[PDB]
Amino acid sequence: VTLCSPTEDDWPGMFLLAAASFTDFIGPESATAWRTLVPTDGAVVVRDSEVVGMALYMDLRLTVPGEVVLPTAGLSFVAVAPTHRRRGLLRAMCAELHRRIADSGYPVAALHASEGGIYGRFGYGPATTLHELTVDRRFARFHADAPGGSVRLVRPTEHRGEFEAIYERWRQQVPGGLLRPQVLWDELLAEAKAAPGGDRESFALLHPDGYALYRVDRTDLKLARVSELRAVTADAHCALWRALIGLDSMERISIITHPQDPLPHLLTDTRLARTTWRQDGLWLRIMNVPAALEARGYAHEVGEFSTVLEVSDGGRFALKIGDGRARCTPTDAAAEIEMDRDVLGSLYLGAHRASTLAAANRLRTKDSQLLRRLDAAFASDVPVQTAFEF
Amino acid sequence: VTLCSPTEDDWPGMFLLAAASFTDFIGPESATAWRTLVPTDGAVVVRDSEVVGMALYMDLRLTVPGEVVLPTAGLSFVAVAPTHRRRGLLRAMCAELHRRIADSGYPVAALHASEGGIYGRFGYGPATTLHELTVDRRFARFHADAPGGSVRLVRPTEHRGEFEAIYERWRQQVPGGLLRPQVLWDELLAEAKAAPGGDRESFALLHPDGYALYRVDRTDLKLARVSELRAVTADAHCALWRALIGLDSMERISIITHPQDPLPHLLTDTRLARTTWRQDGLWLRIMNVPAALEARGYAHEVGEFSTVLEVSDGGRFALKIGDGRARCTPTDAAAEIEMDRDVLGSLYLGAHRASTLAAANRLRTKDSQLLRRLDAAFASDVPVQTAFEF
Amino acid sequence: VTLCSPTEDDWPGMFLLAAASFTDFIGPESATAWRTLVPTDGAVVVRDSEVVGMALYMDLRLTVPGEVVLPTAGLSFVAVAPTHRRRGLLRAMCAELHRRIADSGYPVAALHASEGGIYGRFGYGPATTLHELTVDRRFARFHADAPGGSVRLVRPTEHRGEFEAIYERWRQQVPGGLLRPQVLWDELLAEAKAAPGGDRESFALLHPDGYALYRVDRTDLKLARVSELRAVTADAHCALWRALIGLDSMERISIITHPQDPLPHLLTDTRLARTTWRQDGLWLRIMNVPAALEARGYAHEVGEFSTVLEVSDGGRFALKIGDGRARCTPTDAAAEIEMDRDVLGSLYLGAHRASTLAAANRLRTKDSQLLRRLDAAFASDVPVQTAFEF
Amino acid sequence: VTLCSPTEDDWPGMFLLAAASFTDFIGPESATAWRTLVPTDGAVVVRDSEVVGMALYMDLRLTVPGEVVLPTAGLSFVAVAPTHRRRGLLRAMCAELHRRIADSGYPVAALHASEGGIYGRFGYGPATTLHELTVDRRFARFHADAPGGSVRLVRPTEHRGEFEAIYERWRQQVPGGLLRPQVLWDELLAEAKAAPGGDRESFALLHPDGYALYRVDRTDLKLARVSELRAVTADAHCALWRALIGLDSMERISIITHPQDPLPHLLTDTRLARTTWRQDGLWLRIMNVPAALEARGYAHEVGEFSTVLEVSDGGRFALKIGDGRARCTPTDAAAEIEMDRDVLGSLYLGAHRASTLAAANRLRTKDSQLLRRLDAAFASDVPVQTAFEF
Ligand SMILES: CCN(CC)CCC[C@@H](C)Nc1ccnc2cc(Cl)ccc12
Ligand SMILES: CCN(CC)CCC[C@@H](C)Nc1ccnc2cc(Cl)ccc12
Ligand SMILES: CCN(CC)CCC[C@@H](C)Nc1ccnc2cc(Cl)ccc12
Ligand SMILES: CCN(CC)CCC[C@@H](C)Nc1ccnc2cc(Cl)ccc12
Repeated sequence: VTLCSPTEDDWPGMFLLAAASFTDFIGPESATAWRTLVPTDGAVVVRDSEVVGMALYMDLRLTVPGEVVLPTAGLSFVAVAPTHRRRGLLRAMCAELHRRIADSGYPVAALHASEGGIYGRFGYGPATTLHELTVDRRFARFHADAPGGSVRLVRPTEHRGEFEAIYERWRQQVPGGLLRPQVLWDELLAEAKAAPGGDRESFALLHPDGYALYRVDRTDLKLARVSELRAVTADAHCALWRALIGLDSMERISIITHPQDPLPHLLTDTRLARTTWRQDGLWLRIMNVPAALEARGYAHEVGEFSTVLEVSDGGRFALKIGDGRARCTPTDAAAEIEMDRDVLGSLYLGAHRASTLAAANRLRTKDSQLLRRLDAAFASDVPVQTAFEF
Repeated sequence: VTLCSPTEDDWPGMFLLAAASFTDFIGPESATAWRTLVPTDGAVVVRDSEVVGMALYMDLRLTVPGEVVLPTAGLSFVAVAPTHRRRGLLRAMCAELHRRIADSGYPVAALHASEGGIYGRFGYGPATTLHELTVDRRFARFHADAPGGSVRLVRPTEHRGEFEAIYERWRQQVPGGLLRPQVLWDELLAEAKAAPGGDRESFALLHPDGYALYRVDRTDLKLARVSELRAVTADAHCALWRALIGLDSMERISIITHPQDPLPHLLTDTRLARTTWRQDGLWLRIMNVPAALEARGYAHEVGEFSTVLEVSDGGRFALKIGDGRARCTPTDAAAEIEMDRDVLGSLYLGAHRASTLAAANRLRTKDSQLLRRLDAAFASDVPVQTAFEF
Repeated sequence: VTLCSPTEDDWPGMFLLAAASFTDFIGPESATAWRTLVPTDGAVVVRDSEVVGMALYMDLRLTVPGEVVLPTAGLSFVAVAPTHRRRGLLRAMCAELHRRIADSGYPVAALHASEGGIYGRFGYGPATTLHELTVDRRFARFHADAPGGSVRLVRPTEHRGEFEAIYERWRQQVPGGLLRPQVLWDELLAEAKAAPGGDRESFALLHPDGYALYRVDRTDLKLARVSELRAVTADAHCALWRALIGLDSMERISIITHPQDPLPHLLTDTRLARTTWRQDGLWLRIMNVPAALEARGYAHEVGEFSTVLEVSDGGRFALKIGDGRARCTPTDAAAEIEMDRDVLGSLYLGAHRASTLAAANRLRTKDSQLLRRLDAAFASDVPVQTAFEF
Repeated sequence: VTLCSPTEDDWPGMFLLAAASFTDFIGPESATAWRTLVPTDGAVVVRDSEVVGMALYMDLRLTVPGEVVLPTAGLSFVAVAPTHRRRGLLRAMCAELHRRIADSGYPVAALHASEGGIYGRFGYGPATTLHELTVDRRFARFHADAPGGSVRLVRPTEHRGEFEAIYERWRQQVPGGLLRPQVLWDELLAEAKAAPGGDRESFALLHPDGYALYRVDRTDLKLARVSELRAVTADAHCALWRALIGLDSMERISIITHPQDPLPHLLTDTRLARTTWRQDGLWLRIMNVPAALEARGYAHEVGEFSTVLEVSDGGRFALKIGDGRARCTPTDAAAEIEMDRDVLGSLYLGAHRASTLAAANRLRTKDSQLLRRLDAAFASDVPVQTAFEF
């Protein structure tokens, strides 16, 4: 049992483990676009001879509060063979990639978790919240205050340029935003066409400042699933939902969105936009505590304050926050706040309140005023959204 | 079609309309406890002769941010006969009760809505959020950080005094908290016993600083439903959930809680606490804008600011917020913020952000800095919860 | 945390823990009949003051192969409070009752398990198999060979004497048979009547040599559930099933029976008797290995053989089996067969083959001929059935 | 309406009737491999001109107790047109094939039945039992006694040689085992690949002494279906199940196995391996009573005995069984045992006990000692399994 960077000769064994581990994984052609994002030395394999474990990271760009874009190591393609469970393979692979990621100078790593109980112990905290809304569009009426009482129905492949430009504006202005490389647009637009005994055709609704990609469900022919709605203005968001609610042959429109989606408030009956599912989205491991805390912007409303933050096995820092900026310097002064690394990841994009984590003892301080100040400072003006799964 | 305060001779016709309108309504004995809370002139009936419409309010005490307790008119028992729809009965009954409530000096009215599209147009905004969590307790393990790694299993009727004292502490410290009168404790403890072909027996878990009332579901014998968990400390909340997760004969524990319930963070897998349902809880109509805005406490973190707020048909006010206090005085100066009355009710307990309502055009300003300041100021340190339905 | 025999003052706390632990437990009146079977010193309670754990045994008579009746300690009413999990309460209660049971001279203990993963580690093996058959009686035709091509439809309470006499003959001739005391007949016949919003009335089919007790399902009005069919002859079994298949208003007849129920072979289509559920029934802990192995009869077909059997922490014995009898004497000679105590319980009534347990390594020998001889000898001529849950 | 051996010109009409009769039947390419197993004169067709009935047999090799391999006529492709029901076509086709099978010298015929009420009257008895186990693998823990606390994840098409060799060892040592010809391995490995809008890819787990072929369900993405597990040793069976329980992305693993599968005993909770389905597997018609009874081996444990067996319209025989061998000679001496031919088929591989068939009057004797001796003698040391459907 050795742990190495894979050679081109390892990739067939990796694709077998992938096919057997990931139901969404069609075959090698799938991985081609994503592999362009994996740097030299971005991958590890465990050999027993055959591949019994693998893991890699991709080079991503993640938007954080203050419209700051961080280089981000996106962990993916993580699998242990069913023959080799409880042998410490995941721990050994995560330790090696984290060493490489930290040495390469990434301030943060990120992943999407297949289960919620695995990645906490390696320092990852859930940092965005997926919120599925299902609208019974047969009853949906727009409120007198709703704007637009400008959208075209189009084939996605015919308007690639406009989708790319709208998404680029959205990903730079929204925390959780990720740069989407041309190879991932190629993939996305390939999935837009109908598959024999698979998905139905995707259509687009296109506004100058937003787009919605949607397709009728395979089996439930009265359900339209919105795969992605990117709106740069409130006017575009409202205009796009007026068009979706105009899908008169549908009973129901579902979307995976974020907890602060204003959709319900656009309707005379807010209860029509039902939360049908909630789950952790992006997970974040802070690799360098001071680089990460200094990089993000903070709420201007909270006045200047100083404290001492200890991350369990991640350092102790003098943290001063004022005028929307943090300074985070080494100290041996007594800790006023303590938390595990994963908790910091959960606070970092504003998706979870320090007060909530404190009430579960995840965050530890003896100062309730300091807790209120942390809550306010780490809050994000622009609500955190989830870009695309990787 | 006349609209009057009911005489004792009207109540049999009101109980018939009630039985036909409310599936939860067993008979006159139900209403007895609640009727002790209805003041003289708290009720209206429409006669065609028989009762075709009714509505009333109860005298309540509602906790708002800053631990301030407001006298509150609780609208309830609202029904129009199925013979008399689209005759303006609800509008006429709500106009009359609102006149009486305002003249009596109540700063706020509140209700629980049977549908989400009715009460907005009469000035009520959804002000609390019901959040059902279902835990698959067979997988639930507590996180190493969770406290208490002190609770007794008891019969509710044998510990009335301790439940009453715990709830009284909780309702004074939590926004959304409602005073519970002795007659409603009588009702609650009567519903605790098993019913022939109805609910199963309720049990209690009792801690010095919290209690949980729960009962196995009628038909799903592997589901325990927590009807009410009131915890005054984080230690009590955690200790009570350790005991609920100890119900080894159950697969699932469900509770109707609030969006900031720390339960998920107590577990090694946060995904185990699944959101299975979300809905508006308490609705709030601000009756007197200046009395209500001056009564509640505000976030100390936001520095002093002044603006001019117009409520559509509710006045225009110079609003100055600093040191956690508001002053709200008449002005004819130009409005910087405009919103309908219902929107103010939705902001008032901190359950909805001004920014979210602004993005749906419900709240209207041309100043993004003022929006951030309103969001921060109206936010509640202690998360808003829902007391009990009325 | 003390462990004691309960006084009459402990029983209210035991009934609270019972109500909270067992959904089938109506109240103290339930336990009255069963409590007549609990000997002095048959019960233990753990006090923290309130009852946080309890367990007891009843005096039973269990039929084993060879029509031999053993005094049997029936463990029941076992519960640990949800407040007191992972404190070793079950282990401490089982250790104390086992000490008392062994000292009192019981050769075997027995229980029905609420979960399949608990009792193995205390030496209990599953010893009978519950097998639910559902017949689509609309297609059921009897085979030309089936007997009876003599039964009365009766009210159970009017023929108590005849049911008692038939059951007494059946329980003495069938391994798994249990003596049913008059107080359990009182209970059974009380459950025969309809309950408001509960079970429907039970009817009986009565033959001189068998009876079937059945009732239409609460909600599925086309399903008849046979709660108990006791047939002393093949003619009675066939005659009773002809009558059940005559329930022309039903679609389906279900029964919880044993794997060798001949019902399917009575039909022209054996597939009509569908196995819809299977589960462990009675569990058996052999308390005294030599007393138990010498008491039961063995297959006459297998010729005399001798071996040395070791039970893990239960002794090593020279075991000689011939002419349907075993002699089982102390030895320090080398073990030819080894197994944990629970495995012996699983073999004891003939429900599980030594060969099957050997293939999972539960039973360990290096002699395949000895395995075939054990399989044959422990096999039961009369198939093992399950009497009634306790 | 004539009954003939088909010419090559009949096969298009046979493929039409096949397509209309068998949902599993894709087209002529399906039948190609199976047709290599049909001897000259192995097929009959009824013509009205078009094909309204067909039936054929394949040359098979079936393993019976004692590791004896019998030439076996496998009936298959049996269909009557929906236009021609109740015209005696099936009876006429079965009479003709049985004449040919008996004259060709086959001692037994076998089939898989589409319904359970058809083939009894033509002398076929159900001889193996299909037993579906579904494991909730999220709770599955191996017992301390389980072996292996050696398997590779592989693509089936890349290890054909090893699967062929393992299966050949398994089919010779297991009653119910069938020789699998190269053309059926070609078919099997063709079905291993994914189909557009059909089955997902199959994977293999490969041990030196066993293999498991499995694939994720089409629609239930948390269910893995084991299509075939062939283990020549207990160590291989346990090692393969450790790997299947390592499919961490699955909730449930299902397999169609046999009633004596030791899997449940490998787990700390035997109840986790739930029986979700049971059905007759292989059916057997004894064509030559003396050839069949003399060919199979018998239990060595039962001492020498002699009896006289009558098969209804199948002869009367002096049957002497001792030292694991039978001698079966013509007699006119009085019958001590009588049964229809189908009953003998059901006894022949040890899947059904003589005592069980006797209790339904299918087997008739006045000697209970003779019944015990038949039960013991016909029992199979190695439990009967089902090879592959034909
Ligand atoms: C956990 C399930 N998986 C892994 C295949 C899908 C995750 C989401 C999708 C868009 N990501 C992917 C889909 C397909 N191939 C890929 C190859 C690499 Cl290297 C990385 C990510 C990939
Ligand atoms: C909309 C459905 N309803 C009205 C009966 C139940 C609402 C919640 C319950 C606890 N409230 C009530 C239940 C029963 N009776 C009552 C009598 C009056 Cl005056 C007021 C409230 C009541
Ligand atoms: C595990 C679920 N339980 C325990 C109450 C029911 C088991 C089957 C039933 C017939 N047994 C019982 C039912 C009711 N009360 C009883 C009191 C005693 Cl001491 C013992 C057994 C009892
Ligand atoms: C009753 C349903 N059927 C008959 C097609 C499928 C039975 C099982 C499968 C593996 N057997 C078969 C599948 C496909 N074609 C075949 C052609 C012949 Cl001659 C015999 C058997 C065949």
